[PDB]
Amino acid sequence: RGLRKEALEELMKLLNMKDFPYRIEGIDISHLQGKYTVASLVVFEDGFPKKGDYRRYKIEQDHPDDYESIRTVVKRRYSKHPLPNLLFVDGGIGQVNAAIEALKEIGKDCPVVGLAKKEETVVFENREIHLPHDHPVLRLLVQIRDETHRFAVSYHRKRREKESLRSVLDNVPGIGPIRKKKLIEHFGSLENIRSASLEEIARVIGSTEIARRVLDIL
Ligand SMILES: [Mn+2]
Ligand SMILES: [Mn+2]
Repeated sequence: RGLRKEALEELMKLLNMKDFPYRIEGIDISHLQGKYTVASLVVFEDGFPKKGDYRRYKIEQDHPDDYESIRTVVKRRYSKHPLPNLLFVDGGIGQVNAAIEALKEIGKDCPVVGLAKKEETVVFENREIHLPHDHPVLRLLVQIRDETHRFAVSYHRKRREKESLRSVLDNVPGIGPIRKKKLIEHFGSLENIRSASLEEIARVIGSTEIARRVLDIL
């Protein structure tokens, strides 16, 4: 279910865009403490996700610095790729102006729009725009935000699924680390292990007795 053409036209009007927002690129900045910030970039082409074109950028740093992270990704990405019709940033006035300053710095020009993180406030050209809750343009920006969040969050469902599975396996009395790891590597997640027969789980670890305790905990 895409961004409605009518709402895209209303966005164009709200932002005083010359061109229709045919290509919209959206950025989320998320930080892993003591490791790096991951920027996730989504792409909409006439209101539908263009999943092949989705990208991430990593900024190595122990502590977050979201405005610097945005500045870095704008510069890295748009020194190689063409500008879209519109850039969306998951954040407020600070994150938007960071994107704009970075674009100036590389001699490029593209409209940038944000939605403030807490409220559903639209941010554009150093101003907040407070639309009514049901306003079509707000609903459209929330959709972009929801997809940008979904893609950001997928950066490790795998390692999170495995951690979640382990968390549950830790409640199985007397399984021990080696068999625990065997189950995690074979199944990968709770969804998979919960789909499995007693006989499969028992084959993975070499013990039906323990496999029964696994099923008990699930
Ligand atoms: Mn169309
Ligand atoms: Mn988010």
